[PDB]
Amino acid sequence: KVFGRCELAAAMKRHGLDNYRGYSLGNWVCAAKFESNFNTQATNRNTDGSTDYGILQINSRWWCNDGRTPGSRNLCNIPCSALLSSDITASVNCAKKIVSDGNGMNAWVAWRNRCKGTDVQAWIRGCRL
Ligand SMILES: [Br-]
Ligand SMILES: [Br-]
Ligand SMILES: [Br-]
Ligand SMILES: [Br-]
Ligand SMILES: [Br-]
Ligand SMILES: [Br-]
Ligand SMILES: [Br-]
Ligand code: NA
Repeated sequence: KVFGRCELAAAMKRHGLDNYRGYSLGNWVCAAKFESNFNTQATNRNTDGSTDYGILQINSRWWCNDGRTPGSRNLCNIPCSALLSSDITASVNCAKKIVSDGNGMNAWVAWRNRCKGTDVQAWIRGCRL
């Protein structure tokens, strides 16, 4: 599923992502834009053999099991395919664990390079919330 901008903002707010660990909703919407272009089915392989899955591009090196990343962990206790669903609950719950692990949203390289320090409230402007 490819979400609309304000549709995804509403969905993230309903799952408690707004201001989670101090990050305002626009930070999450911006990160989803540059990680996946709002597409729940996005996948990308990394150089080390792991793969990033879903709207927030969660990495199988640490967070989910895809059957093909030797040596990795599964800290969210989930099959990576669950991160590709039209329903974002699994991605949101896993993102809450990731952003709590010490480095905040710098865990998402696209957020650091394209959202951090910018006018992220622009990403929820006009939305009915
Ligand atoms: Br957009
Ligand atoms: Br594996
Ligand atoms: Br394969
Ligand atoms: Br594990
Ligand atoms: Br949803
Ligand atoms: Br932080
Ligand atoms: Br915001
Ligand atoms: Na894994």
